[PDB]
Amino acid sequence: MQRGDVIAILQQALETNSFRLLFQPVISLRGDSHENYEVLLRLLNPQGQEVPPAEFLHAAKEAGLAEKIDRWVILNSIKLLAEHRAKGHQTKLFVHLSSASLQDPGLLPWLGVALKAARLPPESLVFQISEADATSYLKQAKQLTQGLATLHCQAAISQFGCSLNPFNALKHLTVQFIKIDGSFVQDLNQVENQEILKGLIAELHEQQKLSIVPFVESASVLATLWQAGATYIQGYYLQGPSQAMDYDF
Amino acid sequence: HMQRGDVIAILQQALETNSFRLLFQPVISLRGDSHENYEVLLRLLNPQGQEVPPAEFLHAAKEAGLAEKIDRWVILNSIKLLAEHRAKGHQTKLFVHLSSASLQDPGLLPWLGVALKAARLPPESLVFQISEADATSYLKQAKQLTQGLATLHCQAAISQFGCSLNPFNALKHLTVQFIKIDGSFVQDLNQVENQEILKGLIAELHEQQKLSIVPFVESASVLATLWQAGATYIQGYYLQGPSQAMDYDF
Ligand SMILES: [Mg+2]
Ligand SMILES: [Mg+2]
Ligand SMILES: [Mg+2]
Ligand code: NA
Ligand code: NA
Repeated sequence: MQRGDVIAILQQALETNSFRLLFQPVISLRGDSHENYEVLLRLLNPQGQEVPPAEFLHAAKEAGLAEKIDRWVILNSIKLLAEHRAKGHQTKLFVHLSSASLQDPGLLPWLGVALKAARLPPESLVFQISEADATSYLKQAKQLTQGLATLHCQAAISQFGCSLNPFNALKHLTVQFIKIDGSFVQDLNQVENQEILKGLIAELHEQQKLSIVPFVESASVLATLWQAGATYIQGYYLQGPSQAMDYDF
Repeated sequence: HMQRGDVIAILQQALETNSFRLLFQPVISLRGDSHENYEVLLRLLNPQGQEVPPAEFLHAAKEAGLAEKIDRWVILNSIKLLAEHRAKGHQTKLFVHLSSASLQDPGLLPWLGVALKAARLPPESLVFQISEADATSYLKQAKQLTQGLATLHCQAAISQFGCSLNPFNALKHLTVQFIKIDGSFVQDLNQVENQEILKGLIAELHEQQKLSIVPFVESASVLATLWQAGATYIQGYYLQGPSQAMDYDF
């Protein structure tokens, strides 16, 4: 019961609408009152056991289902936002887009329709694409990001800073948030890493981006990142992924 | 609380109370190999019994200078489990991850010899798995570590292989028997092009005398493609996901 054909389990989670959505809050250090949450996707097998994320994420690609799962995630997110601005909550969701989605001319038209249906507050959704993907497909990244702006969505680049000249890719994109890569967060006891981190963050602030620094695993890491100038932070010390959007912002 | 905490503090205490959990994911032979082979994976529960996401505690470890201590905990507990799983007809081999902090520590190798001296394991019971990026950043220490492992009758693997500028260059200077191909090569295998690249890569690994391991077998169609390509070993949830027990039927 810790095995299965993940490609078939995915084909059917889709058909029973049975993925599980999790939410990991993004914490504002500089006065953002939104309830920002990153959306994460989980999958259970028929026997109710969780399939390792790396495995079903790789399955989804092996099956050519990435884009179709993105649409399920987007529609269910749109749903939840509609149901959450129901109360006072200023919820904002960070939703991942696969490379397959990025390369797809059809995403934008499709999205415009769904958003119209839902009638959500503007700037309710942020689409997050990896640095590697934006860099592979700069032209499509450029097209997609301008498009989102017309729809009153925002964009984020994640795993930022690992490429040789990472700020170049940002030249023609419309992106408000930049989530720095996890590697920058390691061993900040070494003054040199504090400086690398600090200059990355300052360079981002200089290009007028909002920095998001992940993997805050204790209060000292949090304090260090606050001093370094981080706009937002995320990590288990604040809250790990949860099935509910119940974080006290 | 239920789903938050200071993971650095949790790690420091987990180390002291031995309350990490080891899981095992079978590495499965297509070329007969006698062994039960398992990859060792580390899990962590918070004090309230809820699982801390591995990426979060692996980062916490690096943030607190605890990576090598965690590796040593895993090694000792892996040695322990092997000696016990020997209590049966199980010719088990374990793949154990080494962090870049361990790879860099010249203290590692003599410490390893003491750990092994005490446990009386069959030779070639442990394979130490280093990522390509780590091996490539620290090639001198990887050369030294891997020659040393052979002296200790251990083996070595490079994982996420095939992503660096010239992947086969690093291999010239290391003592490594297993090569675990990066998952990037296992995508879109639907496409004949990607099948041929993978097939070629595996063939080249064979030429260079390495045993290839291909991860992310997520269905029969993927297994089917990999079979054809002559992979020495495979791994994935379609065969068996990580489990708390070494009870796969090889
Ligand atoms: Mg299938
Ligand atoms: Mg996250
Ligand atoms: Mg594994
Ligand atoms: Na945008
Ligand atoms: Na700082």
